[PDB]
Amino acid sequence: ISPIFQGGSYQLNNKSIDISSLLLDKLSGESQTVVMKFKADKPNSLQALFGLSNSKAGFKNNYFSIFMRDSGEIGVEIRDAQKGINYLFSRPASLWGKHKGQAVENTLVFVSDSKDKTYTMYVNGIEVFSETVDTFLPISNINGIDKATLGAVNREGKEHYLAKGSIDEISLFNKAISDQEVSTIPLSNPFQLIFQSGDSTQANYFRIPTLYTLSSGRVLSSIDARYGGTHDSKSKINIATSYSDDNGKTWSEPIFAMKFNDYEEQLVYWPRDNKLKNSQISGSASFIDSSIVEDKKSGKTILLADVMPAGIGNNNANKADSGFKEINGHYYLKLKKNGDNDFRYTVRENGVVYNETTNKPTNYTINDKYEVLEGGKSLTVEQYSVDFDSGSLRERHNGKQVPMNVFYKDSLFKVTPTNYIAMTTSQNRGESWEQFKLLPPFLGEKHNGTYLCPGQGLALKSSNRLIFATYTSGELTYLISDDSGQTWKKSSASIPFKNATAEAQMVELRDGVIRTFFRTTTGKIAYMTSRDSGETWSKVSYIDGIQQTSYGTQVSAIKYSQLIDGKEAVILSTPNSRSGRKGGQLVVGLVNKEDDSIDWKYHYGIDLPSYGYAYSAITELPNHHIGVLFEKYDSWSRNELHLSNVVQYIDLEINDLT
Ligand SMILES: O=S(=O)(O)[C@]1(CNC2CCCCC2)C[C@@H](O)[C@@H](O)C1
Ligand SMILES: O=S(=O)(O)CCNCc1cccc(Cl)c1
Repeated sequence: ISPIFQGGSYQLNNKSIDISSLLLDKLSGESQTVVMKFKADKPNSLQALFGLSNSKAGFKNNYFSIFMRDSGEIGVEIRDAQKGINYLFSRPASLWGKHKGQAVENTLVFVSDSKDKTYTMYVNGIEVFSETVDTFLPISNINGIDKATLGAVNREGKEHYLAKGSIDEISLFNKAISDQEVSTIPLSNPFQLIFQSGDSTQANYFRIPTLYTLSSGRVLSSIDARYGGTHDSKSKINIATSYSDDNGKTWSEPIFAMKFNDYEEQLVYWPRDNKLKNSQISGSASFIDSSIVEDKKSGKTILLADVMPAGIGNNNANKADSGFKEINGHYYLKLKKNGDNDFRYTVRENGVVYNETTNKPTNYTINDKYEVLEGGKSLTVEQYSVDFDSGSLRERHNGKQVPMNVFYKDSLFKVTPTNYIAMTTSQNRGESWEQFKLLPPFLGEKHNGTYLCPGQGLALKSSNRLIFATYTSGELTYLISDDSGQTWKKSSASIPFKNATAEAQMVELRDGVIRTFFRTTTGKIAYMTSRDSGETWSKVSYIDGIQQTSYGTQVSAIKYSQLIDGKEAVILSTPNSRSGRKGGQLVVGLVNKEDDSIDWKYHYGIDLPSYGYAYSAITELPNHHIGVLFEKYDSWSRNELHLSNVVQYIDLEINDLT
């Protein structure tokens, strides 16, 4: 259908524009579609882009508006006092502000559909909310509407919610256009999606992006595919990967690097209301926090992630137990059988389930996939699905049998409810992944395992050494391999923190010299240095010029291949803010060859200081551009839980940063 109204190049400079006579008499019927292309790179705290209102004395609460906040939140109000209706629908972190220093043209599509009684909002090709109501209010059936306004709402003759920005284009339709029609609307997005709702993972949520550039020129990415909202474990979460063979322009359909099957992979719209938003899938095993490295010697790609048995996150994870029993310098995975109060079993060589009380092997073995066999026959359990049909979260059996796994709730043999690290490998650069194996414990039998630092591991340039950073209370624990990940040793480096989430990433400044940047609890990013290829580590220093919150955020970091202003350069990705996870920056640092100190010279603002930016991944693409895959929202805020399609990818060039 053709628009009933179309207009453009409106400048909103804290003064509303009246389009009443152009628009009001064109509106008819009960369904409408608003299509608006708009910029706001210096928005006011709260502003209305578009308004329909009764502007008369005593009808201040009779209006329709599309508003935004300087946080990047978008929403609408639909209000009619006589009908007793005050609808308010919105979603945080829905907008872009600036990209490469230039105001982004956001494409907004709002559908008001009387037949389905549903209001639906899209921004930049992403559905950010879809709300169905009992009593529908057509946007132009509001009692006494007499104004159509851009850049404010006229209430009782005065300008409310004054906007600063521009509307390059606005169209209205006397129809609710289909989802199909919406998808044909052209966009000017500054970003791409690698992982997204409805893709092959069937996760509606994603967190913890990684990026790594392989020797073939393929760029590889991993991520938490999170099913039970954006919650950290306990939940259901898989690790998914995707790769690009054209310098990030296009990405493959995701596959899983690590997955469990005890719960269905379901795309669920997780509740965002204050009563139900902390609902959490509580009986599923999960993975969380992945990291990637490539091994020159073998050519293999290697991916680690934390593993959690059913119902377990770092919160309720059994500290003081590694989940392994030591017997003669050998570590064996412990198991507890259905009905026993203690762990009477261990998994010995050839997965033979061994009975520690009577020292006899049993007829049970554990296969490669940590699945349980009896006399060679595969045991099964019934899969669970989740739903909110009853009004609260329900987890229930769904009729499907899946292989019985020792990380499962319904398993006859269960591992220790604590956190593990798993490793998997790919021989085809991320086209398929092997079944994972658990790493051994590194800090002793009666210590729980360390926590993987998400992002990249480090492959030293001049050797076969592979390093993955992990953290635990009081130290960074570097995992080191010189044989393609077949065996690992620890290098402990104490840090001045108890119970920090010391997420650490490394760069090799020069042969043998590793600088590690890490999250702390001080509001500053810390670093330490090894001149030892990771054998030994310096004391801890802190970076000036960048602020974090008290709780901190993951920082990603690379050593750039080309010189900048004649110097070797390091690039940091982090939010820069003492208030929240926002104000995303790439910070370019030039190395001083004399002492390996770093002058943080250029700060590139990814988007507005007020717009969200949390965990991030950065890599130098083969063409020397920079790829950034990041959480474009505040992943700490309890107001921004369970948002879809907020982990986004951008391409930058060095000149943009400087
Ligand atoms: O130097 S590596 O550590 O092997 C690595 C890639 N270097 C190429 C060099 C050639 C240009 C693209 C990047 C940097 C890490 O951030 C990973 O992306 C892997
Ligand atoms: O700073 S955040 O809260 O956004 C994310 C911190 N995740 C830490 C963690 C690691 C492994 C398992 C679990 Cl359950 C939690």
